[PDB]
Amino acid sequence: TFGSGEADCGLRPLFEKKSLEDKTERELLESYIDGR
Amino acid sequence: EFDPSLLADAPTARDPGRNPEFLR
Amino acid sequence: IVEGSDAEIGMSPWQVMLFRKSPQELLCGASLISDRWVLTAAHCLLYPPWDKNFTENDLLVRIGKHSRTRYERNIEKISMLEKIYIHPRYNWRENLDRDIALMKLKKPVAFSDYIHPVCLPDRETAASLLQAGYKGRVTGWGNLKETKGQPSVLQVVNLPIVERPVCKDSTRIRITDNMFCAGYKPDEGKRGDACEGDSGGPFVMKSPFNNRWYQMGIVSWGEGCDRDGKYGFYTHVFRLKKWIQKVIDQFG
Ligand SMILES: *[C@@H]1O[C@H](CO)[C@@H](O)[C@H](O)[C@H]1NC(C)=O
Ligand code: NA
Repeated sequence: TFGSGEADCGLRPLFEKKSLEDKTERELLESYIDGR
Repeated sequence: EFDPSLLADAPTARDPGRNPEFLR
Repeated sequence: IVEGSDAEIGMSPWQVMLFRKSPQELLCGASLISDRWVLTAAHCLLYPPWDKNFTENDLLVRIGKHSRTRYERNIEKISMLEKIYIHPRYNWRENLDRDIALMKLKKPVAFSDYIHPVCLPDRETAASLLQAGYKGRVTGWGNLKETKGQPSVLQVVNLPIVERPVCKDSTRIRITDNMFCAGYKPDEGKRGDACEGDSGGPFVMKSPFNNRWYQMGIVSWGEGCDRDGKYGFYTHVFRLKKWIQKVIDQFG
């Protein structure tokens, strides 16, 4: 069902679930902080 | 299920998203 | 994707490849939003000016992929479609307004380290994240340059959301609040864009409040790819989220 996947949506098993960052996501977060 | 042996260097279809007729 | 880089394994586990059955061709991107539902651009499925109108039996959805060409034994899933749902107000004649469609899989897909759904934005995600200069991420197997230019593996590029007036002034087409635009400005060094075959894929953003990835956009349209002074246009998922929920409630 749609609802069943909702609780864990958007959290990647090989990244957020292991507390690891991908190679370019810091650019995204930096755009919130220093990009404007 | 779909038999994967039915599949490899398939072409990419021309995409109207980057050539929309409303521009011509 | 123009001026992107190779995606890491598992980096975009909601990425879906839309693949034509006959003749065999890469068509578009898409995204996995639950175990049975895939989101894409309407013009990937229906474009009357080119006599495009796919039925459910014409297409496959390939989930979990990295390589554009290899069948990824052990990881990839190829799913058949039960039904396609086009937004009823999709405006292909004028400006691709409401360029959005949903596809229901015949069987649920098993999640894995390589296959996992993206979140849809809620009201406060959209409020917080859709601001000029904030970057989102686009991924796909589309061509590497405006047109063989095909990538070996999934590509990724991060692109800033652009001011509404800059988007409006960049094109003579009437744009609507059901789209936003993203890309770098001319003469500023970095560039990049989605391109042919990346349509229908997701423009995602990572929330700093809860560290989830949300799909804010769908790759929709542009004038060629990576042109100075032009931007990519993306279907605004939150603005269309009532329709998405209505379809899934009524048919899921
Ligand atoms: C697309 O094809 C299906 C099957 O023939 C048909 O039901 C539908 O009316 C067609 N849609 C358009 C816009 O031509
Ligand atoms: Na540009």
